[PDB]
Amino acid sequence: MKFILAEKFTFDPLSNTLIDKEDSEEIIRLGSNESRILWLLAQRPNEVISRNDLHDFVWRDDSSLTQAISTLRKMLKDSTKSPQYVKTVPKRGYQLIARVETVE
Amino acid sequence: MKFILAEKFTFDPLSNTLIDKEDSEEIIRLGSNESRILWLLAQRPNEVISRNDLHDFVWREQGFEVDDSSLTQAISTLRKMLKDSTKSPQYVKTVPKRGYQLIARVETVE
Amino acid sequence: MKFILAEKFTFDPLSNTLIDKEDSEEIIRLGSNESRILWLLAQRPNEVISRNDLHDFVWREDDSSLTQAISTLRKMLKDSTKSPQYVKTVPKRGYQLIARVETVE
Amino acid sequence: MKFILAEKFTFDPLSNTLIDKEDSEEIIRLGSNESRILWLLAQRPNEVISRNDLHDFVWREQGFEVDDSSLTQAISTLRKMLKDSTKSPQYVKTVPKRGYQLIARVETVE
DNA sequence: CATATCATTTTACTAACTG
DNA sequence: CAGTTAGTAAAATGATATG
Ligand SMILES: [N+]
Ligand SMILES: [N+]
Repeated sequence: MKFILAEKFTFDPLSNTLIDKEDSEEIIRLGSNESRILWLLAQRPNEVISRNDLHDFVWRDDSSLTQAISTLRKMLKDSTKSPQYVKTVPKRGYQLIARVETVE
Repeated sequence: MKFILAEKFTFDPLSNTLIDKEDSEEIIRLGSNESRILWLLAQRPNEVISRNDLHDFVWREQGFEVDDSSLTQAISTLRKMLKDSTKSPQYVKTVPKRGYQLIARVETVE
Repeated sequence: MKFILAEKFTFDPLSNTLIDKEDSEEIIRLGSNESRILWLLAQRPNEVISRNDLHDFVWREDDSSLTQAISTLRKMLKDSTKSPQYVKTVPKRGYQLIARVETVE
Repeated sequence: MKFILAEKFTFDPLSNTLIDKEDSEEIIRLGSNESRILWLLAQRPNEVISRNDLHDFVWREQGFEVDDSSLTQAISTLRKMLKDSTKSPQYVKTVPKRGYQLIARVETVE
């Protein structure tokens, strides 16, 4: 499956890649951790996903989630101050607030 | 579920956001506490909701333990975000010994 | 002894009175508590005076009685709580008279 | 007495105030913690002052008990009030594991 | 006494630094 | 990068102000 995020990125969680519409010939290569976080977020779009859920989907020391979110925001060129993709929900987890569409 | 408050704010408790028709481009970012207070008030529009009911819905139901005064501080922050005058409220009225009351018009979208 | 506060008020702690130069014919009459608070602040100009000192100069050896008297005094001085010109609050330490203070006579 | 910092701010630690010569009418009001940090930094200008020294001067000597994190939060607020860039500081420099350092020019008035 | 606002402290999440 | 240290945002709480 692929996802369209905020009318901008095509995300393929199986190949761990992002493609920016504005730079269609450049493959953005996600680390496995960041790809799995974005996939779980996209599977439950606009839902707040607990740090526990995100954590358990990647690993079996909760600082690793925070760093993986920072890297993902960088690859998405998302602002921490003013997020357009991944929003932090203090004491609750993270929330994918971009428009999310599935293709194929 | 979305709410329209006083014919002015679009409230989304699932995103903790307020959009003011004056500046439809600027999102207003609500903290979870203020959003959950506004949500309970909007679910019971124009009813006086006890401090106890608000404390349980906002904090206890989330597994959070806080003193009573957290509600007062959060009400104060919420009024500031709504630019509601404490002396002459258009949105959130205090009823001493009884709680708080959303007196703005409330409509549900979905 | 009289004090001149911020080039504006003449303060007589002995008669518990304030006179505003902009309204020189009106006597502002202070309650004894507020007058003693102002007097002690004026005796230690621009010093932070502890809540304990202010309280003890007025009342017997609550606490909100000091807070209420400061509020009353700021109203008589037409002082802004948000932007003080006369009596400034020093959180966890007390209050501080920041107006220029002069003794006359 | 007072301090002139970086040829820009007049700092009075007895009044917890900053005056920016660019807006000589606008007093910048410092909290007591931020003012006591700046005061100790200015007493030892361009020296690296340990977190312990700062913690003792700002809180312990005043009779206040706080965690170490209070100093970091207070430094952050102080830099905001000075409009100091954390990435490229003009006023307060962090020296990891050693403390903080006032690198602005410091003069004593009177 | 109850509530409101401001300040301080602490916690939650984020970024920088060094073997 | 790994864990330690520091920075910023948010929450909780304490202090002071008002009704
Ligand atoms: N006492
Ligand atoms: N502080």
